[PDB]
Amino acid sequence: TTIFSPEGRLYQVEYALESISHAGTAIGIMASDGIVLAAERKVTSTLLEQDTSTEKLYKLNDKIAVAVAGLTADAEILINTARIHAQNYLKTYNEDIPVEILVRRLSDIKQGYTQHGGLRPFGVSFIYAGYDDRYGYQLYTSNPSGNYTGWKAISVGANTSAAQTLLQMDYKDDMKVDDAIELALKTLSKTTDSSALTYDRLEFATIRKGANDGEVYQKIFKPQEIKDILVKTGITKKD
Amino acid sequence: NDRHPLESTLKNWETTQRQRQMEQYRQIFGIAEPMKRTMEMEIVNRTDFNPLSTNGSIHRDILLNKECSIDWEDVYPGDVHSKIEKQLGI
Amino acid sequence: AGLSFDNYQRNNFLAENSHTQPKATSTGTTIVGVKFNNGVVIAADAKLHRISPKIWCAGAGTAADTEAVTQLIGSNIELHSLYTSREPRVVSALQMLKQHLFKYQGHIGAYLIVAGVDPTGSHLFSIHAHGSTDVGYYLSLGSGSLAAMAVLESHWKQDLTKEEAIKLASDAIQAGIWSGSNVDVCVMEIGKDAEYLRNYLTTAVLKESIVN
Amino acid sequence: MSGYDRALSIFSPDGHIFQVEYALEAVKRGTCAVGVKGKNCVVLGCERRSTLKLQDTRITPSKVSKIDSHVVLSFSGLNADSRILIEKARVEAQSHRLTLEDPVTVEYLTRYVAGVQQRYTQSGGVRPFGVSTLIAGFDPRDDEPKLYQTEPSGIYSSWSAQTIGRNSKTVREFLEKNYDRKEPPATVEECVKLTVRSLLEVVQTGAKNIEITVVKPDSDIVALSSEEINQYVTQIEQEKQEQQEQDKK
Amino acid sequence: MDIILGIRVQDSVILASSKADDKTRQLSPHTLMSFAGEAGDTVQFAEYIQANIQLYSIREDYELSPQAVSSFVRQELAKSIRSRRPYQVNVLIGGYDKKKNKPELYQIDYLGTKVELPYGAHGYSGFYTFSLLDHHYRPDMTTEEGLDLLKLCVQELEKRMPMDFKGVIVKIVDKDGIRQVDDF
Amino acid sequence: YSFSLTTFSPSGKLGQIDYALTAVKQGVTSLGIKATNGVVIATEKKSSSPLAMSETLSKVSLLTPDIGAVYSGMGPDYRVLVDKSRKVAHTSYKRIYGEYPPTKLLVSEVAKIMQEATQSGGVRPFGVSLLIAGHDEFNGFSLYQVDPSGSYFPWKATAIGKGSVAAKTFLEKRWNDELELEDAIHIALLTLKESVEGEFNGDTIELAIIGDENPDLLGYTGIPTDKGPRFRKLTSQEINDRLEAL
Amino acid sequence: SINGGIVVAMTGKDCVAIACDLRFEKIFHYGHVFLGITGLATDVTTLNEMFRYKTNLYKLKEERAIEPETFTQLVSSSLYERRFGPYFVGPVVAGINSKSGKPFIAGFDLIGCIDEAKDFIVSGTASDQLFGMCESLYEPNLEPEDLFETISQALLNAADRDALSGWGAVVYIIKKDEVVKRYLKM
Repeated sequence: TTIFSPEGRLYQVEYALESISHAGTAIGIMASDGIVLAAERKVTSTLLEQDTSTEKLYKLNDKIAVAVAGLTADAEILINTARIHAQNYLKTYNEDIPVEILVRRLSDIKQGYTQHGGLRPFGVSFIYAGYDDRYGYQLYTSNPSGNYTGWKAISVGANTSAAQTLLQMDYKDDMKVDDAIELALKTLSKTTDSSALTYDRLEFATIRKGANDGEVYQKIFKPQEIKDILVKTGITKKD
Repeated sequence: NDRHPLESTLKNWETTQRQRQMEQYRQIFGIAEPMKRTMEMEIVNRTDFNPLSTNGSIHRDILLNKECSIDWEDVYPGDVHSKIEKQLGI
Repeated sequence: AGLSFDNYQRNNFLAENSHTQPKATSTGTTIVGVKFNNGVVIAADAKLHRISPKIWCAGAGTAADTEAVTQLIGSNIELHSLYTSREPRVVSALQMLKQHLFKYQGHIGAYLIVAGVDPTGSHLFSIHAHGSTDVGYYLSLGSGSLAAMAVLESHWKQDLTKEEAIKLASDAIQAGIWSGSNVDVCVMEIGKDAEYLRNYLTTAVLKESIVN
Repeated sequence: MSGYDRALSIFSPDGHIFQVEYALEAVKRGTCAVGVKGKNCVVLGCERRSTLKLQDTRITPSKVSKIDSHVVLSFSGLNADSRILIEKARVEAQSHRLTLEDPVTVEYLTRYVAGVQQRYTQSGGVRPFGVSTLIAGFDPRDDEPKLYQTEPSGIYSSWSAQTIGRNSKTVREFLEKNYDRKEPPATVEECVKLTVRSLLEVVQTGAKNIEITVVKPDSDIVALSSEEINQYVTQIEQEKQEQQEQDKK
Repeated sequence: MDIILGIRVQDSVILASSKADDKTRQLSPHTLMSFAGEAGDTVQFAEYIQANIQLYSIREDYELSPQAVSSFVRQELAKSIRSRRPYQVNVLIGGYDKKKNKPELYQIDYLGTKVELPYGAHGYSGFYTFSLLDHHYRPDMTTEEGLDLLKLCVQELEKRMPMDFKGVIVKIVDKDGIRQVDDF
Repeated sequence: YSFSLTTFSPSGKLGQIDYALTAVKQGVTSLGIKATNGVVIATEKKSSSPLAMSETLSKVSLLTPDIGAVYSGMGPDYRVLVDKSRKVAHTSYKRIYGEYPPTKLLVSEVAKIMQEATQSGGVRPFGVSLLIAGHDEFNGFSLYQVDPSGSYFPWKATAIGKGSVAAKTFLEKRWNDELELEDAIHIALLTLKESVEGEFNGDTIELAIIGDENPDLLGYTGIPTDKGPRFRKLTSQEINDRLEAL
Repeated sequence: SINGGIVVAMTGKDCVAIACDLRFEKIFHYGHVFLGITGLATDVTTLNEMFRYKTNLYKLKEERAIEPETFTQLVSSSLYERRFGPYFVGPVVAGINSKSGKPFIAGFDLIGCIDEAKDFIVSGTASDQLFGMCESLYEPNLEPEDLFETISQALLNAADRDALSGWGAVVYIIKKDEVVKRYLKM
């Protein structure tokens, strides 16, 4: 009902934070030449359509992606608002939206749903990723409170604490995107509740530069490409 | 003026057609019928606020008899704090 | 919302100050109708439109407006057929089309001949752009309408069969002939699908770059 | 209105234990923010919590926020709220000039901010902001430094030095001993040195945690970098060794 | 009068605007607009543009590219005509793109027509400036050659229109941001 | 003003929606299966009296000529969503693109309507789970489930209502990635034969398919460009003929 | 900046083409669908912004690019929205069905009536000089190189032969899995 606890703390935000603390794990890592996003997906359903095109990971425009921990129903309302804002910026300025302007845009909407008592807050945590000329490769996180922070590597959702410790000891400022592929897969295999990692339990993506000077490219990996980085990395659930 | 003949008519069409309907129901059925219909619409409009959705409401289309009809206004449609401090008064 | 007047004043200065405003395409050519035995034929010389499987129109005046209203009302007729669980009546479409043409005061320049079969029988009507209506066993609109109506009256009789209605339709169209210029017809017959019948009658300096 | 004053035992009216008191509790839990005037500058300083090892410093927001070319705002309490509170003040100031051919006055940037905070107190089951702020700068065509504090209730006050957030008692105690209102720090360097001494007593580890912005007349706004505040911290720590070794026994 | 002239050079943009308020607004540390037209609507439109780019620059702690300010200016110019009979306005935007080290020049008409230029003019000119510019113009022209081309161009304008226009204000955008330069 | 409904319970749960999934769990079962060349959606019709004419209570509904829907839960909540879903398909997509929306775009729009009912004062969430099934030129055949939360899921097969856990276990046991539409019809008729509360015949059972185009059902000839409805609702005689092959 | 100008569009065996006047192309692309717009330059650029927006949102929402015929319905329904004060334009869509391989060209009046000629399309003022040239030079089922030849000679011949120093033409030749933009000068 958006009233303070006597400590000056918001009960609804704390309960929304309890909800996302169950909501599946996501890791993001910022290499010297690209960003990696990975998310672990609890497929307890055989008849759920794996090889559906998205669940945890989404495009916001041609150079920005997100991972979702939380309610996917809540996330998709924010994701569409961010997509509309990215194209409305591109229409106005003829230029691609800077990552800080969009990440904090979704952090200002999520704060409003925490102040007015007719609205429940959004049960979603986002690990944003992208490139722009103002900064370069940027990795941000945002949570049900409307707080947002810049990171070199971060986890959200379940098992955050184990994942942050594993990131901290292996992360290097000068590492390449293929080292961040390896690291994010290792971290998730060293954090997972499921017995071993496999291509349908895993959502993956990258924000590389490629060979051509003007390019930045956002491969949100199809299952067969994820099977290749799995067998190359030594996670290798292979015949 | 230089302004299109049809502009002021189509701007106010939705309001005008309901205002004209309520006056017919007052005349044919008495003051109780538009008093009932305006209070149903008040409960539906006033208890249905969500800063990110502007695409009408499902029960308002049932109340207004618009549940199986499209206008050009439904295919061609046209800040959360500014919405909050309008809904509550500033 | 709906059709906007954004550049109405912007284009009131462009035409005044010597840009030729692009020509809206118009179908001014003959359109006819035939309440023939146990059904109804309509024809025109791209020009015949569907409000539902059993209700069709021919349009004259602005081409985009005849398509646009028939597609808007076709949406409302489809939704009403889903809402009521009953085949859409020609009088319901006529009411919608005529009531929609009235809201727009003839600034939507569609002139329309409407025909169809429904659980009541076979019906034929025509609406002018200010939202006012005709009924008859045979109707015609467009520039050849004098000559077409002379041919329609000169040969119509009760119990006109399909073939004879299709002959009269085609002769009232060819009496409009001396864009457009050969017949499309649709035939609505009370037990049967609408039968639609199309056409019934080193040099220079090069540089190049690859793109996606 | 609190504690041991109780007639025939007691019972509560509509009164003190209220949403705004719990917003004041949120403000006290947010990092320490300080501001001191000088002869012809004002310096605002903040506590960063010590950044985590995987946090990205080059994109991390400067805690002290510029509202306009001559106005600076810092806060304690809820960050998300301060972001929503700075946006309103920034557009309010840009709109001021666009409609008044006049840059916003520091006192109008304090009455507006506390004013909007007061409306979220007044009614509606919309909560007050868990935020308290320092607003500092200069008016246009003047050389007088200004420094205001605002609180969740929408009360505001002018200070020649003040502190808000965590541990602010101990800082205000140090300022009352080291800030003389007759002879304030006569130079920017001394003003910055006083804020670094003031913060050094309350910050977690050292030069990492302090960050300062200096405002001067005629829109000369200037954030100090880590390397510049490291030479202030080092100079103050040199003088501590010098004072200790200048013991006479 | 209300003339605007433009002579962008290898490492600057030179905006010349008629002497009377300048009718040319500093949008940022490295962007000028000049504008001409119906004196009420253009002055107020320029202040609306300036307040929106100042708000962006404060909100970001960042510069806005000469492109992005220009497309914002065209989009707001077009959006202001969607309920209005077109007001006489022309905009000449010159700025320095500090992420690519290029000076840039743009012209926007009352209809909202962006064109990216070597050189430009409006308000009180015919083919006499455009012929004089096209004969002498070069991609690598220096700022001193540009000021001389602008002096030739103002002299051609003066010779054809001997009434008193009280000279013109010249302003330069380069690596060092806006410089007001004295010329006669 | 202490005004919302579906607020968070201290364990991180939404509460009212949980009670809305108990209303869904009490309905007559419905189910759906996706095959290689078509899809099937099916349910039972429960009579309030044997004097009721259940040719009037359709449970399986056409959303667009290539998309079908069925429910479990409160039928009144389902009559109101289906008519908004039909209006949405025409107004948002057909009237801009001259073609009907896919079965992922219409499912998103239905789910957006159910999400708005959770995040409101004044309104309870819906008491229905919807199965939406269909075809599109680039996605191909698809089946989705939508719940009172506004969460939507793509499924190979699913069931909802009273018999849903035994139905979902039979659907896992019988589904394979090479089924055809006549096979999926047999599996769906077998699954309702276990979940049926009343009598089992062509009059009590609702069954629809999205399969091949049927140019007969377009009701007008002359336009091959228009292929004709993929969605077909099985006639009571076909259901009784297939129920003779059972 | 030059108002008006001409666009021409043409079909070949599994290929399309879009010629246009230079001396800012009239011809935009949104993935494999190309849009040549003639008319007022402000409306050409406002429509580019508007279709870029709508088609980026389409690609995001629908997980695939907008096909030539779908883009035809989108441009006509968007142009129709502006009914009382339209875009002063002649749009010419083109593109090869990515799932069929059939050539597509269509063009529209200012409120969106669809032409769908199977041979060739023209737009701009003084169209009917080029309409005669294009009807004279066209033949069905060309190869891509002859298709380039017929559209480029149409542009050259109907060109103002008095001002050929002010000339310049862009010809996009569009194929199933390949697009070549030839700039062409005299």
